[PDB]
Amino acid sequence: TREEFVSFKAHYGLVTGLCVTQPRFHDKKPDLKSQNFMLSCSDDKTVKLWSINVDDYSNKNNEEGLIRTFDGESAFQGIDSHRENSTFATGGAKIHLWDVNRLKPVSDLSWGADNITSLKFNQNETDILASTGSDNSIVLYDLRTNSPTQKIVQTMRTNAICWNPMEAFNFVTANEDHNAYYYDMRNLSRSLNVFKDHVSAVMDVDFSPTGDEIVTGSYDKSIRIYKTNHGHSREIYHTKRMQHVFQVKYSMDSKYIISGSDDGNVRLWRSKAWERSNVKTTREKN
Amino acid sequence: SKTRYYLEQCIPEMDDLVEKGLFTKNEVSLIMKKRTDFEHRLNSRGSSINDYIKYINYESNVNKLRAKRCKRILQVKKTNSLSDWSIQQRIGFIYQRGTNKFPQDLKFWAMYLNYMKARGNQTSYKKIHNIYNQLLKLHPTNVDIWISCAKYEYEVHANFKSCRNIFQNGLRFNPDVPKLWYEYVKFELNFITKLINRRKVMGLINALRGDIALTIFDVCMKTLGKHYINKHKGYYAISDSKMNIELNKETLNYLFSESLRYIKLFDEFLDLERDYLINHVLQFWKNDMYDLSLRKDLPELYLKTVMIDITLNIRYMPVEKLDIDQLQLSVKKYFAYISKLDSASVKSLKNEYRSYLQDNAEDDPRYKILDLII
Amino acid sequence: PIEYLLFEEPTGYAVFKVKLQQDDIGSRLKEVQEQINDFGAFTKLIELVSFAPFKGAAEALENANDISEGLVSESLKAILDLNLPKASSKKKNITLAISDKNLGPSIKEEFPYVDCISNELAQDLIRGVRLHGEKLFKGLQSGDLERAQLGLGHAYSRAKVKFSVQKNDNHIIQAIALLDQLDKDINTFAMRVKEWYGWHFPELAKLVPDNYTFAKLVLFIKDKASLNDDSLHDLAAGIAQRVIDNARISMGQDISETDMENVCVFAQRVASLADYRRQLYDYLCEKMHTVAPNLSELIGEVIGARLISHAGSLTNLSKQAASTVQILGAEKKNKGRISRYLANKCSMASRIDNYSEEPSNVFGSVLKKQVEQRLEFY
Amino acid sequence: ARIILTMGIRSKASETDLSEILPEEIEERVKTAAEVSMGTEITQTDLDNINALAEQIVEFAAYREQLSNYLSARMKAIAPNLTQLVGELVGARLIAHSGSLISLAKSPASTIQILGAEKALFRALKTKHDTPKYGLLYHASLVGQATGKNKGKIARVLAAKAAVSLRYDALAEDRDDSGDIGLESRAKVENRLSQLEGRDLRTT
Amino acid sequence: DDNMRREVQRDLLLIKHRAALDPKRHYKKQRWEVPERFAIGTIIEDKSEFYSSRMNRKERKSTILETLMGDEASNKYFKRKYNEIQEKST
Amino acid sequence: NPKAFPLADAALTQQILDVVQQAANLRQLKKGANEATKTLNRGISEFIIMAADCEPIEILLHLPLLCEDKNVPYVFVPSRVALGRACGVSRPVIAASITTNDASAIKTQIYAVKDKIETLL
Amino acid sequence: GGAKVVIEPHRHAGVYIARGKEDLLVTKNMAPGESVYGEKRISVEEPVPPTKVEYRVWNPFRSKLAAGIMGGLDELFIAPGKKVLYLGAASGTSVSHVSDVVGPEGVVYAVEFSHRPGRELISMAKKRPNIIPIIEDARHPQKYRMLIGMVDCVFADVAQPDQARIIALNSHMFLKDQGGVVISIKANCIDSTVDAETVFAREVQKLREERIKPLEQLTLEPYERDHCIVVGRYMRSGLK
RNA sequence: GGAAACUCAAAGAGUGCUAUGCGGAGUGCGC
Repeated sequence: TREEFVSFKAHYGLVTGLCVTQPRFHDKKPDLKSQNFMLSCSDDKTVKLWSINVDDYSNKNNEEGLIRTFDGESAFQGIDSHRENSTFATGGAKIHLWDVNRLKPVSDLSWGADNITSLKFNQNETDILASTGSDNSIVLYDLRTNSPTQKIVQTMRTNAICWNPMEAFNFVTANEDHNAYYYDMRNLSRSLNVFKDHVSAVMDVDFSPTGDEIVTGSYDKSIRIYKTNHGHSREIYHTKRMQHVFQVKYSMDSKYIISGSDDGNVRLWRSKAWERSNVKTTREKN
Repeated sequence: SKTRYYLEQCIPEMDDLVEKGLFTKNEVSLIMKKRTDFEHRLNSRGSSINDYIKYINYESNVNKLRAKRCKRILQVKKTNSLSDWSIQQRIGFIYQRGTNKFPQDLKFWAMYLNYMKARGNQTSYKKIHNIYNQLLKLHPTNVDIWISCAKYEYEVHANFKSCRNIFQNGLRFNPDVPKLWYEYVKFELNFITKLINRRKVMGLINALRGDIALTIFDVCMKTLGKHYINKHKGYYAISDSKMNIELNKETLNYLFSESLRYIKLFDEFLDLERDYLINHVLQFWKNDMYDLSLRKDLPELYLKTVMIDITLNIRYMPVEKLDIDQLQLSVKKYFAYISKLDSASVKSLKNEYRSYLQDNAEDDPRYKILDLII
Repeated sequence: PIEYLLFEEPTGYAVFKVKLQQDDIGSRLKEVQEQINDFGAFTKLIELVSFAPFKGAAEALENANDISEGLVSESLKAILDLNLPKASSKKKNITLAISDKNLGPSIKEEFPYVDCISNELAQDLIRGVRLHGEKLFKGLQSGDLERAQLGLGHAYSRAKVKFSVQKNDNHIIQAIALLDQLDKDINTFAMRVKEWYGWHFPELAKLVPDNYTFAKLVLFIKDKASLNDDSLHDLAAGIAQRVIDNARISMGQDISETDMENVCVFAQRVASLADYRRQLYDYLCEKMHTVAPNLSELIGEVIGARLISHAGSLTNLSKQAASTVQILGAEKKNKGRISRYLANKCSMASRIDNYSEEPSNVFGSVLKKQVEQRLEFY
Repeated sequence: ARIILTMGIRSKASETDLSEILPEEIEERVKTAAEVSMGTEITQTDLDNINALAEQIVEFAAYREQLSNYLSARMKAIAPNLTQLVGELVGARLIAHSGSLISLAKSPASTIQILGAEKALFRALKTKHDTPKYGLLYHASLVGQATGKNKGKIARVLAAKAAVSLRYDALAEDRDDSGDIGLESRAKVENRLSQLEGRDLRTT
Repeated sequence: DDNMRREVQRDLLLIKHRAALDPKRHYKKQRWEVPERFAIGTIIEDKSEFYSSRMNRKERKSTILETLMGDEASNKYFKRKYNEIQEKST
Repeated sequence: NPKAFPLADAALTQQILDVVQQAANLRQLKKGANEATKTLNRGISEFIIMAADCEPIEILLHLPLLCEDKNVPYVFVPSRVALGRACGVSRPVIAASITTNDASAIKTQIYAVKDKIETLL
Repeated sequence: GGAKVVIEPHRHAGVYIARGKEDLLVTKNMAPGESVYGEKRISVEEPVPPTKVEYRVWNPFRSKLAAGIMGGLDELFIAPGKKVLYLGAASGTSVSHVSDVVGPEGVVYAVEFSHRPGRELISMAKKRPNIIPIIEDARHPQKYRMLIGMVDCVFADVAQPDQARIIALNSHMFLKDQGGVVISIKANCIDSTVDAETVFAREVQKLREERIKPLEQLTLEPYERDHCIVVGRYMRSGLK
């Protein structure tokens, strides 16, 4: 319908990270179908795990916001969640791993004294994750050994990681030199593709869920969508009202591109910009 | 045009069927001509089931000619080519297309079913169960669907568990038709005599009486009365004296006519306690539903109930010497009923007279008892 | 993930499988909201897989009541557990698309292996299948939907409002508008019997003037051959004896006896019509004693039926004010103010025996005593 | 009236009818309309009252049919050549507009051509316009069988032969009650009609 | 058509000329050419409507032209205005 | 829900009776059942008041079927003699109706009473 | 009350003008030989054996649709082919005229919540075939979804201050696409505090946020104070 | 010069129309 379920004034300062969760408490069947949980870490040294009374099912007929709060001694910058066992991870002045059952960081994880600008879990081999620090550095962590496991330093600062849903050991870094880098994981010395055609800092990126077409949104007022095995722009989307587009993500059916800008608005786009989204008779399909 | 897709789907079987020497191209082009016309008439607009029927008939006939020239020219039963399964699998494909396009007519549904039964040597009840399932879902109300399904999977598979399941399902979907209740009781006594004589076979070579039929008869009478009284008085329950009483006695009339049908084709079963179950039927018919059929109104039904109560013990044959031994209960019942009824005394007397006239040196004491009854 | 939907129709329930899923993000687009108006591209979404009609119209009204109160009925239970596949433990919970969040939890309780969806997408393809309707079934039904919901609508309205079956002036208005007309035409036909039998008895018409006794004795004496008795003639009735003498002294008469039998059948036809009258009149005397007993006791059955006919209906007569109970002919200065008194008394009586659901007579009696004590000034 | 006289309450309609009253494809309409019927219910008292009116309508219809047979037999007794020629209903309507049989016997055949279209004739005189050509006589079978304006022509010749036969059996004193010259004039107008339906003004 | 147009050929022209039929109305301006499909017809009265706007039995003139001929005060207005028009036009 | 359903409690009864009294003194009130239904189908009726102890009750119960058709609010009060004293007249009235008038001095009190009785129903 | 008046077809099909000295507005009756409401009927005679057919006078002081008609609407959606969902059908005041301007072929699903006007409505409804009486509350169209199918115009004479939610829910459930919407708005029953066209602006904006595009409005001022007839169409796809 | 059709030709709009995708088994796994 293109409107919100609910909205909240979450934190005092900026919100710097938020994800969604299917939590598991040890004292509840967590009903992940009548209500829906997100969470967010922010600038005011707090992480908040939040409920949403969603209306998609009709199994029932109330506990709207802020089911619990986590408190950290320094600020926070990034969030993502291990997509099993309700363990999520935050980038702040140091990267902390914690689950939703205890109000303390279950692990410190950093290399040394450098903040963690973003991070992202994996979609498969979910125990592994990556992060990007303001040392212009990519650091991979493995939570089985509960340890960081390799770091590379690049020239300019990596804005945002996103893993591959299909390849599962390839990710994409978007950094501030004006190109995104399709890295491997097992051989981190050759960034096995470079998607080049931008003019300013590339703010985030994610894959299509079909795993072969990625989308970068950059600090110039334009997003663009890349094929995986080319390295140049398949297509450029821009409009006059969008400006300094910061967070672009790919909807879970590989059809729409959600672009949240800096002027406030969040927009929908098609991925294949010429196709249309109705069912087609087989002569049209052919 | 998907007709081109079907028409060049059918090319490789005729390719192999020509390159082995049973047809020539000068006539496989003719059958391709007629197949082209049939496919066009089929998936054109405004088509019909008769077009599907003629396509099925033509493909079965060219299948039979294929087998005929196979055993004539090649002198074998089959040539293990692609064709031998292909022609009947596309017959089944035509059947599937016709059921999807026209799920109305049970004639085409039924001959799909009959062809799959006759192929049932090779093919599967895994395939049969699916088409019975979707036919059952498209027609829940039609009772012959459930009856033919039960007849098939009890008179080939004999799976009494599934037959009980689908009869309970059919009565769940419509507990209104008398025929489904009737044939549920028919299957019940069928397998009850089957396993009585099965344990008789076990007893030869080496509890479960009609209480099930009693229970389903009782719920049959209750549900049938509820559904007749709801079939009448369509939208609004009419509230007066005489129309309310007439509707209750009309329901009782139709219900007890149905229990009379239950009795009169219940006595076909001889391998069970037929008299005890007919006694249970009359005992359930004794106490009434807001009408009191015996002493109050429906006196003709009370008279037929009394005559059935006498004849349920008087069920005998021409060789009636054991009836001459055990007709004391008959004379006692006729006396105790003539001592109750007023003009049904005359009716029951004439009825027992005609029944004894149907019953009639061994004729000599029988003539004595005949003068006693007269 | 919308695998099945349940559509509730006047003739019975239908359950559709969903072949292709509609698009979820672009659901407010023109090219998606037009494919639920194109039928040949709506059938690429939705396949009919079951349709159980209601057995009787009483069960149709019962299912309409149970859906309107959001309950599950037994035919609905039957079609749901026939069509919906049983799932495993919690993986792949099967999914209906129903039309209301109140029918949601009830079938969730009846089927814990079934999940119910009623969002914009569910209501979208629900209204698609409602729009196309009977074209989906391709004749697989016994019923036409507009006339079926006509009957179901009047039934559901009547059962919701508890509209009475006896409290009904529609008998009485056409009953009185029937009997005045047939009084007129039996007068016509008796005059025609009179002028026809004047060719056989030109003298009897002045001696026996009454219509019913006239026709009943015309059925008695066919030809002028009475000649002997007075007993049966007085039983049809001295005047008998004068008619007997004038049958042989009048003689200003033809015979036409070979086809006077049509006059014999015609006079008894007038007899049967005039005897259907007074038993219709007895019927509506009882019907005004049962429907509007205060009106029948205050003003009488004839003026009561004329009043509710001349007003149009009983409720219209009641909701009429006391001054607009003016009429012509009925309500039999010193007559004017007592006519006004009787007028607003009978309007009040009409209000009583209309809006009372099962009226009594005692208030009609006290109104009668009031108006007679009022006119007793004279 | 017969279907209410058989039926009574629409509740009974699912189990009692017979298709001599009406064709069989309408009986299923009657039973389906009985179960989807939006009507109320009534009692046995008003049911038998309208049942009595139903049989009243049936009896009056049967009386009307026997009166028509009565009229046929009696006009065949009165003016047998006339009803041999024209028809009993139209002959009775002509005598009804006439008065007595001799009172239209003393009439020109022009009047018997126009003895029904009175105000149309007189208004088509009044305004200087064109007269009608049928009168009441249009409902006779012969002028029905004629097609065109030759039906007006046969209306004229049937008026003439009707005047002949009419005053024959009016002022006869011993005629045979058989319609002999009425039948003769019928054959005359019939062969007249065929030999003017042979005519067609369009060429061949 | 032109078979009853003789009977109704006046009244549609005066309904076109309603603007001056009575000097107390001033119907709003429209031309109202004679339409292709129309039908005459009379009001019938509500049975509760009585003493108020029902016209009597011998008062029911069977044409609108005859009903307009009825009241001689209206015809008097017609007479005086046509007379002043005639003397001012001669 | 017996027959005269929207029956006012004590405080609302008293404020509608005092607005009845000042309406009657302002000559904005028409009293009695048939004058009430006459002004109801004239169309000038702001809300109507009916005394639900009348002899019997149907003589005014004809009025809901007109008033809820024509969308005016209707209240019952518990006493005819209370309504008569509040109308300022010697005999017990049972029905009363406030004629609509924009030249009234009681217009805001009328509207407050109307809002309270419409929330009552 | 006995004079003779000519008939003429209006712009909208189904409704007729009766031009006499004064000129009425009228409709062709479904049930001849009767007057339901208390209106005057004009009876004409069609000349085959001759028929006698009657026409009920539509009172614009008693039905807001007839107020809007002779106040002048550019188009309705009550055509003599269509089907009409009458929200808030009180009585046989206006629903009879909407019924017989629809005609013998199409249905008017009239709804109503109150019980006394409901029972006289069904007693009206037995005498003409094409209307369907509903005795449900209009706030829950789910509890009468069983029995109305895909109506192609809605009329709304409901007078309670959640009109926008009423018409939104009913039009989403039953009104077909590109279908008609006709609203009668009563400012004193929506809210008496603020003025009439302010609440008209509020309700027009609530319509076009419920994607009923409003084409036309009318104040109907010489007949009733402070109502507005808003005609719009359900766009549902491409509001722009 | 105006008017009949199954006279034909050419465009347009509306209503429809579905417009419409090795095998029996047996043998161990797949909850």
